[PDB]
Amino acid sequence: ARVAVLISGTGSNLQALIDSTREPNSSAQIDIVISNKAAVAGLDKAERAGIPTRVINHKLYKNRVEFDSAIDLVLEEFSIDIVCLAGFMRILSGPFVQKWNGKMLNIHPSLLPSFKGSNAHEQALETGVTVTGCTVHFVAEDVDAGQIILQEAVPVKRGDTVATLSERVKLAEHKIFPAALQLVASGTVQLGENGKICWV
Ligand SMILES: Nc1nc2ccc(CNc3ccc(C(=O)NCCCC(=O)O)cc3)cc2c(=O)[nH]1
Ligand SMILES: N[C@@H]1O[C@H](COP(=O)(O)O)[C@@H](O)[C@H]1O
Repeated sequence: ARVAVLISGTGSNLQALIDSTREPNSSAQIDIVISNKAAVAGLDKAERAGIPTRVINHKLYKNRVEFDSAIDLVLEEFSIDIVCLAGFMRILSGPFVQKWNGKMLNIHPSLLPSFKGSNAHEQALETGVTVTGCTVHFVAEDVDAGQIILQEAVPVKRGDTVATLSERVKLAEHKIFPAALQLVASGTVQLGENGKICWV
C-alpha cells in the first residue's frame, strides 16, 4: 500500500512510521510527506529518509474546500492508497473526508471518547484522571469520532504537566500508530460495511 503522511511540526510520529515502514515485512511504503507549514522539522526527517516532500500553505490560494483539493492533487499524483494524519493542524472538509473514507488514519493523544480536541492533555490534567492514553482511528467527518483501530493506556503521575505527560504518551503513540498502519495496509483491518471496524 502506498502511503501519504501529512504533518505540521516536528514529526516524531512520522519518524516512527518511517522506521516501521522500512522493515522488510512492512505492507506499507511512505511515498510522500505533506506539510501545511514550511519550517517544520518533520520535512527534514522526510528528506533525510529520501522521501519526496511537498508543502501547501493557505495564504497561497483560496478558502478551504479548495485547500484539500491541492492536497488531494498530490495524493492522486503519487497514486496514494492510505493517508496518515501525523500531527496535522487542519480540519479536513466533508468532501475530502468522504473521498478517503476508510483510507485515512489519525493518532490522538487520549483514550478517545474522552477529551476530543487539540488540547487533550490539558483536559486530562484539568479533569484529574489517573489514566489516559492515545488512540488511532479512521478519520470521520465529525472530528475525533471515527471508528477506533487501536488504543493504549498510559498512567498520569501526580505533578504531571503537559510536558511530562505528552512525553510519556508519545512513547505509546510510537507503538500503536505504526502497528495500526500495518493492520490497515495489510488488509487485516478495514472500515467494513456496517460502519464498525472489521478484523478479517
Ligand atoms: N473531518 C475530520 N477532519 C480531521 C482533521 C484533522 C484531525 C486531526 N485532529 C485535529 C482536531 C482538531 C484540530 C483543531 O481544532 N485545530 C485548531 C483550529 C483549526 C481548525 O479549525 O481546523 C486540529 C487537529 C482529525 C479530523 C477528524 O477526526 N475529522
Ligand atoms: N498527532 C498528534 O500530534 C502530536 C504531535 O506529534 P508529532 O508531529 O510530534 O509526531 C502527537 O503527540 C499527537 O497527539
